Amino acid sequence: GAMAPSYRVKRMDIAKNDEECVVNAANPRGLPGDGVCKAVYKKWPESFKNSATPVGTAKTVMCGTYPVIHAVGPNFSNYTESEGDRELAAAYREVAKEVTRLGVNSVAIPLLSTGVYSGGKDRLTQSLNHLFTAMDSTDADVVIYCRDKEWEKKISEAIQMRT
Ligand SMILES: Cc1ccc(N)nc1
Repeated sequence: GAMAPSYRVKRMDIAKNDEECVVNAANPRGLPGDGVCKAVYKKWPESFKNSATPVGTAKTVMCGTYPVIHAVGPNFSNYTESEGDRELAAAYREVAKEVTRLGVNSVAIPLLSTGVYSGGKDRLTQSLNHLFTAMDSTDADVVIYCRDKEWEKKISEAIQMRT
């Protein structure tokens, strides 16, 4: 575990992370994809061997000794708000199980279902609150990665609010 488990947020490419493992915002088929998934495929292509997994689950594949946790959030274009909310919560619970099993002291994590799976809605708060519900009982240092300057400020505010 980390000495004093924390949450942080950085605005940069998660492929440049300084953590002991990474969470990919994966598709269910283990395809290279777009956004985070494309950056992760470029950086860790070996981790896409047999990475296909259903919605609401996470599957870890090693790139050398570096763990890539493929977490499949729902595409809100296809799911109802209710069913999508349940699957998005479940994906993060499976990430917390993997992070714990791996025994890492730190993890880099994107906000699942906030980009091309958002069904064109702002899901910062919904996705971040499911991340906290899952990760709060873990003792890894969590570093959240985002692209957008306004999102960085809002995520930083949400973290600071609860400290
Ligand atoms: C949110 C986001 C988008 C791309 C990337 N490489 N990391 C994080």
